[PDB]
Amino acid sequence: DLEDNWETLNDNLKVIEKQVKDALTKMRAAALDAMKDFRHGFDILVGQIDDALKLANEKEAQAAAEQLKTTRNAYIQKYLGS
Amino acid sequence: VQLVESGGGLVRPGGSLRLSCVDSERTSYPMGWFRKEREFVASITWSGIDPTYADSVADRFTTSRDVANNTLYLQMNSLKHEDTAVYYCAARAPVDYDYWGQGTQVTVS
Amino acid sequence: SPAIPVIITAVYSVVFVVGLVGNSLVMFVIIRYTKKTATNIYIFNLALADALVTTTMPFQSTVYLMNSWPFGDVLCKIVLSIDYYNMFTSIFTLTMMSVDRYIAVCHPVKALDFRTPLKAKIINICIWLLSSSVGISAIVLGGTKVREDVIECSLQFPDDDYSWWDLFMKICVFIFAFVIPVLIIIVCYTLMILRLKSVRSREKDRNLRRITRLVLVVVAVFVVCWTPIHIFILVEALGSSTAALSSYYFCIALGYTNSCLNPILYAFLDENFKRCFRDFCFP
Ligand SMILES: CN(C(=O)/C=C/c1ccoc1)[C@@H]1CC[C@@]2(O)[C@H]3Cc4ccc(O)c5c4[C@@]2(CCN3CC2CC2)[C@H]1O5
Repeated sequence: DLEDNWETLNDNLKVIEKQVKDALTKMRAAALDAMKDFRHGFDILVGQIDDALKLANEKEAQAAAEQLKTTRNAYIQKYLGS
Repeated sequence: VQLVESGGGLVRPGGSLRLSCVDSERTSYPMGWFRKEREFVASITWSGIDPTYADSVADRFTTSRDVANNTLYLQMNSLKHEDTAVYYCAARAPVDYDYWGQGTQVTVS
Repeated sequence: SPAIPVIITAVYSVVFVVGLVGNSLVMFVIIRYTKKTATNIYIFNLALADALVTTTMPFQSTVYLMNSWPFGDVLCKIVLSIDYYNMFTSIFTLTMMSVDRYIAVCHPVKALDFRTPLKAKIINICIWLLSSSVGISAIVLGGTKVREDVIECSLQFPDDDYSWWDLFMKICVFIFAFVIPVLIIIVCYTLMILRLKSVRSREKDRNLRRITRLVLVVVAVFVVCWTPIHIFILVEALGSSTAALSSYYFCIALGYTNSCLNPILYAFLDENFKRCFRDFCFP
């Protein structure tokens, strides 16, 4: 899936930047398609993605999305080693 | 001023003899030796590390300079009639060799 | 960012040629132009020797990027023979120039025999035979062991019965290849220049500063070239990733540098050579 599955996150982030559950469900499911920092760097994001799912069920999920991109950037910097 | 060329003298063919020009008056530092026209045998640096050998017979002679005693040596080994000539040390300016010793003639036959 | 593999293989690439070109060029200048003076025998053999160490740079560079040894056992034995053997030959020939210049200043009439070509050549044959012992050991003792997934080439040692013979031979090499050579050369120079100051115009003061200048460079070269690797590879034998394996290969190159920097120091700074080489290449 290469960077295309990655593009699912960052594209759906921009959509989330604008029921946002559809993007998050398409985002959290895309995460499952992703050396210790790498496997951890995806588990953290799923949890923060999971954190945002609850905030959608009840707008205020934008804060978690902001804390979610910086996490995505954290595994970008780790991926920069290759 | 005056350089006292030691050594010299006759010898048999295939033999050896060490020549030692010195300036104990420490006026000049003998740094090179000179031997048809004037011949130029090897010389050495002031502090005596690197010598500039003589190409003619570099398989027969070695030179060394005692820096502390202000003395230059050279001992020819297994020389032939070709090496027979007058030999004089050449000094250097204290601070184009400027002072030239009287010289001695090694005579082999 | 695979820059780190790129920077290092560059260093191995820059260092490879400067050593290979110089040592080849220095040898081929000596063999043709100035066929000999004692210093000529030393520079040539040092060049010839520390040319062959730079031959071992591809094989050592391969394993860095590749993180394995695709050349097999027999090619690991000879490379281990070549690299060990002509490390010692270059360090010993580099050290034997050290006592040669010392002997001239301090024992000047003893230089009358030491500086003869035969004496140099005699000293310059023995020195390879001494290194040959290390060459012979690295052949038999050299082999390839699988790390786990990754084949590795090194000096193969029995690891049974609390055997630390790897740490011993790394102790043994470190003192034979670095310490007593450093102490010889650090002594012969530091003692040669004391006679110089003892000689008692400003030809002393100018030349003292000039030879002190020249002296410090070689020991500065030799120290910084081999001190960081020798420290590193001993610690890897008592204890202790990705970035560390790069720092280690950086330090390997530094040792390789001494063999590439040597012709510049011991030929291009020698006027009895620099005068000759100039003509061949500045006609
Ligand atoms: C752990 N180690 C190895 O495992 C051997 C690996 C090789 C070599 C060719 O292919 C694989 C070491 C790596 C570094 C090095 O090579 C390095 C200096 C040195 C000093 C003391 C040692 O005790 C020792 C080494 C070796 C051989 C000699 N060099 C000298 C060239 C100029 C820089 C080798 O041993």
